[PDB]
Amino acid sequence: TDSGEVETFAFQAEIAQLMSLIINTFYSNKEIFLRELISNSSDALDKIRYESLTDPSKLDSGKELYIKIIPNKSEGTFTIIDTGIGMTKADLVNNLGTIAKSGTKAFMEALQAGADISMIGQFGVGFYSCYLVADRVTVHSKHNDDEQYMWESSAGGSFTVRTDHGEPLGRGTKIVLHIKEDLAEYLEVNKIKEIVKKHSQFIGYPIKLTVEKEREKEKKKTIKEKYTEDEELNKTKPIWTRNADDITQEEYGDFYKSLTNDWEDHLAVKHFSVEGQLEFRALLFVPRRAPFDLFENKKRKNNIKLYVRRVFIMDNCEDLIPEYLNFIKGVVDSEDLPLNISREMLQQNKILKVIRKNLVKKCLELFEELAEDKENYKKYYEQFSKNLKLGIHEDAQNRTKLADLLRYHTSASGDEACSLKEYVSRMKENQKHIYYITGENRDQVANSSFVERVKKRGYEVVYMTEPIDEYVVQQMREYDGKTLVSVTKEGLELPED
Amino acid sequence: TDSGEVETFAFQAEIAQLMSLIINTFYSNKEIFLRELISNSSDALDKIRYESLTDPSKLDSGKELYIKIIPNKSEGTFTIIDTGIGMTKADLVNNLGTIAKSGTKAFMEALQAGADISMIGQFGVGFYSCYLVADRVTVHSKHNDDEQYMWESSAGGSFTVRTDHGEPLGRGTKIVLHIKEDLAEYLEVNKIKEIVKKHSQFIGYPIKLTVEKEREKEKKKTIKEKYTEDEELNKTKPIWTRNADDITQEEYGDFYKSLTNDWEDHLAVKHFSVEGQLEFRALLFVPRRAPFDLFENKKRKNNIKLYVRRVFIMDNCEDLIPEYLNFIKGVVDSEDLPLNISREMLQQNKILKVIRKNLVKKCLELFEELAEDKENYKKYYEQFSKNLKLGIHEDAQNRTKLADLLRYHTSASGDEACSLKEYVSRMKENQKHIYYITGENRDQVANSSFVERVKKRGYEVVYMTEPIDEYVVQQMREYDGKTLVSVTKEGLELPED
Ligand SMILES: Nc1ncnc2c1ncn2[C@@H]1O[C@H](COP(=O)(O)OP(=O)(O)OP(=O)(O)O)[C@@H](O)[C@H]1O
Ligand SMILES: Nc1ncnc2c1ncn2[C@@H]1O[C@H](COP(=O)(O)OP(=O)(O)OP(=O)(O)O)[C@@H](O)[C@H]1O
Ligand SMILES: [Mg+2]
Ligand SMILES: [Mg+2]
Repeated sequence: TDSGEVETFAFQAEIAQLMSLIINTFYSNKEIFLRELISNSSDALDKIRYESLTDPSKLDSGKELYIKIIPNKSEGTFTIIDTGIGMTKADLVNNLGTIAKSGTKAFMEALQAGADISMIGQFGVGFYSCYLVADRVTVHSKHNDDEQYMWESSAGGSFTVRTDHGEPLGRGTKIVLHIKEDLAEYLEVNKIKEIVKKHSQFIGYPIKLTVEKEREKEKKKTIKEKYTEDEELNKTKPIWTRNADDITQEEYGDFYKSLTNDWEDHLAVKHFSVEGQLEFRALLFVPRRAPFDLFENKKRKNNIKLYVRRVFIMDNCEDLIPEYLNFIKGVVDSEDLPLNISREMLQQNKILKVIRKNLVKKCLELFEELAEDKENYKKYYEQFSKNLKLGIHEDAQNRTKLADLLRYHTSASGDEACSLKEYVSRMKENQKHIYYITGENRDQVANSSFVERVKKRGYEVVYMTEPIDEYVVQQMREYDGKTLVSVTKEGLELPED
Repeated sequence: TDSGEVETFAFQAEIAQLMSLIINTFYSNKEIFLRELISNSSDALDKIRYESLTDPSKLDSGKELYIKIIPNKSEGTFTIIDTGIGMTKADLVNNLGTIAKSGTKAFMEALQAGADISMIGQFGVGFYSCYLVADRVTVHSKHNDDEQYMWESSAGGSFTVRTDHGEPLGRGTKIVLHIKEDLAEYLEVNKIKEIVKKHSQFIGYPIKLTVEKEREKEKKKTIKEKYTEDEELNKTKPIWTRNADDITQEEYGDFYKSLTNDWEDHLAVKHFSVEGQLEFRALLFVPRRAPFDLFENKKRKNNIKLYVRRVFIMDNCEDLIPEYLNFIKGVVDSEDLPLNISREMLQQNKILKVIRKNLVKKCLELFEELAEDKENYKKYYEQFSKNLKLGIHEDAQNRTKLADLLRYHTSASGDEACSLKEYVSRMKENQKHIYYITGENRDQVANSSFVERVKKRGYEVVYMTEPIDEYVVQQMREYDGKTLVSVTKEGLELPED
């Protein structure tokens, strides 16, 4: 025989190193624990909502659904308040006290038909990002079924649970974090506000931020802090989920204002969706003014923001759009892109290319859609005439539509530009090829002898100065079945009757 | 307190979901699988080299140390054989059969006196990255003291091992793969060569991509190919690990031609090294000509590459160098950066900023070196004058240190370049003004007669290469206590002694 003895062994994971690996290696910034906590709190809230819509018996005690963020400056304790499904004994024993395990996955195993709910917690190791900002963790939990219970662990290798005997919650869970002394600056209200606004702006619930009212016992000026900022910043309701049919202008104009900090509305809207293998909506808006980052060539563009399940992920627009279309500002909202471990970067680049093709087709069709208004189209040309020419220089698929998009200054139209098809409209039978010229200004070449021969009869010539167009004439070799003729392609042209 | 009784349970880790996460979530692309195997082979080679250094009597089992790669399109298998330290049964089960447990860390901590040896690998997850494309893995190994075994797994949460009776390897390990039938393009020779060239270029051990066939011998009917040769595999030794004095001009030229694609030599070189709390080595190059894609600056900033422990990581320069250093080419090789689990991104950035400032200072030091050679300095300035004024507008911190480093073709300098630094030798006692004219490029506005009064003094009007000089003179308002003057500024003032 060759190999008679056979032995088998199961895979084991050395624990002690593993939580260290999870804490200090996976996540780029320490600005991420709050997002994870808000995510699984929202998951529990959606669990409550779904199990309550079918049966109101489950929804007892507090009907209102909300999330409270409580930073305690005096003690450094970070308190999180949610009113979700809560925990049980087995829940805290298994679903949180063991790595590589998530409750949502086991929840889908019971709901296998018509699950019209959007959860975010699939991976199962996103809870431990809290150890990045704290030394010890405290979880207050109370199910609608079982009692109140304590989760406590800080040593990394052991945990403690005990039956609660303190204030009762009745419904929901409460998260308490012992923030680290060195990184105590996270307790600043402004920092928390900015992190919430950036990473989880549209979670979809009331984020009240009802921080504890710091009691300060005593014509006289009144006190200024009746309550902390329970405004509609963390409570911003707009999720843009409404269908496009009933959508009006001003509300999405203010939506664009909020997205890009702009004071004015946008220029055009392309609200649509693509289904099948890659299901997603999208909101593309045309910025009104040119981008001033021309000097800063390789600034990381934030024009398009990618949202996965109503959660901001990445703003790297460079791999998401062709560079000749790197000025459109808007939002893409997919729902099935497979995210990596950090929920920060994508994995499938061919999916990105498919989205690229769909987006460019739709937005170039939009370019056609806005072409019917002369004033807005001349504004668009004057503002971003370069990008179409860059595409015509170095894009191959849609050169025809881009060529149709261009307009050009001519003779009989004055200083108003005209499309290449306009000259075809006034084309004469005896001429078999389009005449054009290269010149810095219209009038200087108008008197030039290179077209003075044909000026006696009053023909029309394309006037062309911007150097991209100096180099693009090779790119389009024939439009509408007629080759281009210049005073340099063949010299002084001689059109004869 | 004595209110709620406490109970403690040990931590647990779920196995199957953990490896599903490892396989499908960590690494962005599937090509990385080869790099981890190459790194582990280099690890084994370094281990056996150190064992030889402390005791050379035990290398009788094998003398040459190399990495041998044997692809096979016919069987769809991948083979990597190396002659490093090897495995043992306990090491087998407790390192390959254990997640996140690295024997490299154990060996590295076991010995401390020999800090010279540089080791790569501290996490215990890279070896399982080979499951990205391989449906089955079989590993052969034998120690200098242990017998021959194999380790076979199929990612099914179970593995088996037994004794060996096949081909007796003298020393080292052996990797056998069976890749997916739809990924056979990664068995192609050219693709493997490209990947090896990009990633593991400077490992420092022979990699012999060789598959040799016997050829029959006989009229002009048929002729086939013989074998696969090392496509410049490990023929480029690490330059930075060698002292600067021992590297001469042709070595730098060849290295620059290899790193880039340009047929030309380097315009200038600057090699330096920094030690202490932050230890790294760097190499800098300046091209002999302006970039061919200077007009097409849309290409992302990948000019400077980074290699921690002789492995490429990333060429994103938005955090490594300021953008007005666009044309610099080179490689930075550190030793102690905190790599994440993907080994593509870095978390802490203060090190990045200090490296940036050190590199800026070193680049300015190289700048000074070229200033002595007037002709080469003039050539480089007329080649790359734009980024200087760009940085002058941006870098307020280095504005003064760059202020004295510009030659200038001026009104009375002609083709010869006169510098404001050389000018200070020829100020009169009353002169407190600097004469120039800004614009997009050389223009006829310079022939204005606003400096007729100063024309008796023969003071010199400077030409400005690019429009940012309009903002540059808005950034530098006064040089070493001397004011400014021009047609654009005031036309003509009347300061006199
Ligand atoms: N209201 C809640 N707040 C926080 N955690 C909760 C809440 N309700 C349930 N949980 C627990 O959160 C833990 C969830 O997920 P884990 O952190 O395990 O998954 P993730 O996909 O890695 O991250 P996350 O779910 O946090 O987005 C689950 O095991 C679930 O039991
Ligand atoms: N080809 C090999 N040569 C030598 N040791 C090896 C080899 N393959 C695996 N090992 C050993 O088994 C353990 C496996 O490593 P893994 O590849 O699991 O982590 P690493 O090699 O330690 O680090 P990383 O993979 O993160 O770079 C390693 O730490 C190394 O000690
Ligand atoms: Mg979770
Ligand atoms: Mg390794």
